Parts: sequence; C-alpha cells; structure tokens
Amino acid sequence: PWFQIEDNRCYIDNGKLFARGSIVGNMSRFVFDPKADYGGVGENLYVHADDVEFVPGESLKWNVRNLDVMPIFETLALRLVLQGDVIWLRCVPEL
Amino acid sequence: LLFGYPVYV
Amino acid sequence: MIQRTPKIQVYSRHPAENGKSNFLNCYVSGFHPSDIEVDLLKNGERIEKVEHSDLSFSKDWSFYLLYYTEFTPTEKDEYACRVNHVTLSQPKIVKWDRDM
Amino acid sequence: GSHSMRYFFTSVSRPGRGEPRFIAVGYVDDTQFVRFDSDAASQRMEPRAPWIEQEGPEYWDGETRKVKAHSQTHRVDLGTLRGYYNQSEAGSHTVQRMYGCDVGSDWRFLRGYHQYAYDGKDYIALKEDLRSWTAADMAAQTTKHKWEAAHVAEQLRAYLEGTCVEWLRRYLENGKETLQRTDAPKTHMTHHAVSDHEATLRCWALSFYPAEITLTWQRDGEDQTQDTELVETRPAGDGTFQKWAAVVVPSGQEQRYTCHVQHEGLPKPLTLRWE
Repeated sequence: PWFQIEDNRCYIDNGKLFARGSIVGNMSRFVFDPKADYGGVGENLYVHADDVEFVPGESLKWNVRNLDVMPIFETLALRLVLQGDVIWLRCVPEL
Repeated sequence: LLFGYPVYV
Repeated sequence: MIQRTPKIQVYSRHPAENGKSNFLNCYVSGFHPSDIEVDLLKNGERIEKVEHSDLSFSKDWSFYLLYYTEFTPTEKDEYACRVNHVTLSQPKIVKWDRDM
Repeated sequence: GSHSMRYFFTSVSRPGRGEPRFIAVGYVDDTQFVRFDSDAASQRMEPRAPWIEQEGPEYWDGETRKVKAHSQTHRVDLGTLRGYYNQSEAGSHTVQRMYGCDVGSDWRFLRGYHQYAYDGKDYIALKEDLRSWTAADMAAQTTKHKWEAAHVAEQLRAYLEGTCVEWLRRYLENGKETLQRTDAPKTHMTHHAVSDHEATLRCWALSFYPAEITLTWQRDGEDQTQDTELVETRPAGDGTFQKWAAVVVPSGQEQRYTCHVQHEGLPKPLTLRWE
C-alpha cells in the first residue's frame, strides 16, 4: 500500500468552489470525503461523480467545479481513505 | 445478506 | 429469567428554538423483556402521532428503541416521556430539559 | 476504519394470543438497512437505508424467504427451550439471536459471531475460532451436542468468512457516501450553577457519525473521572448521534477544566475550555 499526493489546490469564485488535486498509488478502492471548514465547525460537501476520477491501482483525481459554498467558507478539509488508509488534506482557497 | 440454512436449538 | 429496567433520555433532534419545528425523542435502552410502553407527553397529555424505531438490542442482549415525533418548542409548552415496563412499580416520567 | 455487519433477531412467545412476535433487523456499523416484522402487513423484508434499495427483486424475494425461515425456526426454538427448562406452556418467553462479521480497515475478515440468548441471558455462542461452541449452562449442552452432530459450525464458518464479508464489502461500496464518510461532532460547552460552591460543566457532541466517540474531562491536563457523568451515546433520529459528558466543579475553578473530543470525523482531537 503506497500513495503520494501530487497536487491539491482550490479557489472560490463568486460563491462557488473549484478544487483540483491528484494522488497516484496502487489503491484498489477509495472514499472521497470533502468537508467545508468554517473555522472550527463545518459540514460535508457533496460533489458530482464527474468531478472525481479513480483508476484502480493507479490514481485518484478530482476536479471539483462550481460547488456552492457558503460565504463562511474558510478551508477545504479533505478526508480520503485509500485502500483503507485515512489521510486528511487541507486546501486554502487562493487567487 | 442473511445466512441461508435452518438452525434449531 | 434476567430482567433489566429501562434507561431513559428525552431530548430534541436539533438544538431547541421556540417557533422552529424540531423532533422530540425519547430513547429507552438497556431493558429486558422487550414489552414496553412509551408515550410522549405535551403538557401532560399524550401526543398521538408518535413513531418508533424497529426493535433491536445490544451486546448484553438488552433492548433499545427510539420514540419520536415532530414538535415545535414553545416558551410555555412542557414536554416529557412516560415509560412503563414490568420492572417498574409504576410509570416513570422524565421531563424534557433543553439543557440535557 | 474497521466495519461490521450484524443481524439481530428477537422472537417473543404470546401463549394463547397467536404466533410469537418476530422482529429482525440488519445493520452495517451503526446504520440499520433492513427489517422484518412478523406483525406488519407487508410480510416482506423491507429496506431501511437508501443504499440497499438498489438491490434487485431476487435479493428481496430471497431475503424475505430466508427471514421467514429464521422466523419459523425461532417459533420451534421457543417450544424446545420451554422444554429444556421445564417451563409452563403459559408464560411469555424471549429468544434472541445475533450473527455477523467484522472486517478491518483492510476489508479482510476480522471476526465472526453467531450466538443465542434465552430470557435475557446467554444460551450458546460460537467461539472466536469459529469451530467450537460455548454452552452457557447445562440445558445449552443439549443444543451444543445437537449442533456438533449437525455440523452447524462448519456451515456458519463458511458463511461468516465468505458470504458475510463479501456482501458487507458490497454494501460498504454501494453505500460509501453514507457508510464510509464521516460526520464530525458539532461541539459546545454549557455552564449550570449547582449552588454557590459548585457548577456543572457539560460538554456536548452532536450530529456525529459513526457512533463511536470518546468524551473525556481533564483538570490541569490530567484525566478526571471523579465527579463526572457520561450519558449513553444516543440516536438523533436522522442517522447521526449525540453524547455529552459532565463534570461538577468548585466555583471559580472552571478554567482548570478541559473537555477532549475524539472522533474519526476530526482531523485531530478537539479541546474545549469554558470561555
């Protein structure tokens, strides 16, 4: 079981979240569990399947587009479970 | 999915 | 024949806010046998549209059920849960308290 | 993390008032996904979680048939047990059964279970080796001998290590959005003056999933058990759970206390202090 994070960025544009990332590894299964962080408290985010691409044994990539997030949005807390291993990523919206 | 065979005490 | 008396918790699904529709819950657990009577009360009067979860039980074989109903908390209205079980000499009443 | 699937069966005799009441429920971790009630009108195994509704008609006809068969074996069991314990034909008795499997985070078989209880106490259980039985008392020895002659352990083991874990994995995947995602506890603390000398600090954890959680109090950074109260984790009614922990403290010493919340839905444990 191995994996490495290639990218992970995000930005907000007029009340919508755009987040792209990539992870390569030999995971046979995965769980994409994105959360909105309002600074201390948050809630789960739901993304359309088209914004997530999984290639068994190779990679997991996301390209979240136009996700409405409340104004209170601070950071993207991304919980991922790859082949059963849990890892959290944190993404701060940019420019 | 349930077990499919009868068991009696 | 091992009998166990019910534990009782009365509370709301979401933080209570007068005027805002919520759900009133009465959770009974740790009891045996399974026959049990649970009523949700509004100002001492039985609420009619009360639902409950499907009977299930814990590791130690004791049963648990969730009784619930939609309700709108008000500053004056008082709520409570009334439970009767063979282990009880009489119906037990636990009042709902926003702080618990 | 690790996961489990369990089926819970309760059968209650009602002498002279018809057939025993039989209720069956199925769970994956803390989420119920099916049920059967001998007294309901449908007479079918019914869905209780969205992700199981995507199973086709053969699944439902099969589960309905099998659960009705579990219903009938329990009807016989009540009579058999009344006999083993030389009990009256008039009293109401309860037979319970539970079986299922656990898988680790790697989704490999971790443990299996298959056990019965009669009138609130253990009757017989399959040991962790999935090979031998533990009869709780003298009467249960009869069942133990009977199951050994009928090779019930061999059949159960094949199901627990194969079929059970295979369908659990299928459920975990089809229901990944709700079984494999987490809901972090929303926390806060309340203060209630008990008297002029003491105050109650209550630490709240709400709307979380899975149910597993740890709430602990510390005073000056050391765990505190004395003068604390922890209620049973409870269902909010929407699929999430709630729990609180309280500690009674001397007035003016509130700042020394901290509540620590551990839950899989948190990147890291949370610490709350009054104000």
